[PDB]
Amino acid sequence: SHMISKINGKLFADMIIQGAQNLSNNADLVDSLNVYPVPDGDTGTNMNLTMTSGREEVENNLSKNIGELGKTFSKGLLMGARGNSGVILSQLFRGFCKNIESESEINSKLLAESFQAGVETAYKAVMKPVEGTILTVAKDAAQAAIEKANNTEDCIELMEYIIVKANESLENTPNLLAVLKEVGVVDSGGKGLLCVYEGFLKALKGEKVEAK
Ligand SMILES: Nc1ncnc2c1ncn2[C@@H]1O[C@H](COP(=O)(O)OP(=O)(O)O)[C@@H](O)[C@H]1O
Ligand SMILES: [Mg+2]
Ligand SMILES: [Mg+2]
Repeated sequence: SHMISKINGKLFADMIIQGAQNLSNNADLVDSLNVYPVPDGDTGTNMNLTMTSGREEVENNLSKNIGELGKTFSKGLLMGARGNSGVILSQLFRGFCKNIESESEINSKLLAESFQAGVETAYKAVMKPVEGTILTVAKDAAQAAIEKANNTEDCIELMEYIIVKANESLENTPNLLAVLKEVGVVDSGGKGLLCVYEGFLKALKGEKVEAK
């Protein structure tokens, strides 16, 4: 009754919009977690402003064609990327959207492959990648996506599993990055990414994030 076998451009737009709203609602929390590389209190603000730049382009130029919608989202992120986290987020989504540029809709396997493509783009963009960060969480989420999509057609079930595994990775970040364990926090960039992913899931279920 509620399975998602294909994601068109409007469903992707909904994922973007609900992910952006969920991040906005949690931006102050994500800011306060920020300790790496400097505790300058801005991860949530940076990611929120970057995501908002993408969301605004999407809201003004919707399409049934997921590839075209992805081009619109990607351009918005890339012209408004703020801070280390916003730049990395924009590169994750640049690679994700490039992977689907020629599609009108995608299935669960192409969704998983697009997460992986985003990870590859983001790691290549960062000259000195550090583990325990948004890169680690994205990498572990994408590996989970590939494994699960191999026998899961339903994108809701797939995204639920991605979130379980992304949360496990996020909770493991202090075991990779010393300052996180010393201060007693998880990685702020990774937390912001989880906020986006949890909005993706709401949209796949046809639900909306309540605006704080
Ligand atoms: N070298 C790096 N490798 C991977 N992720 C990084 C790196 N540097 C920063 N990050 C990510 O960026 C987050 C901090 O984002 P942000 O506060 O926007 O950065 P800044 O304020 O230093 O520009 C970190 O929690 C981490 O997820
Ligand atoms: Mg900063
Ligand atoms: Mg910061």
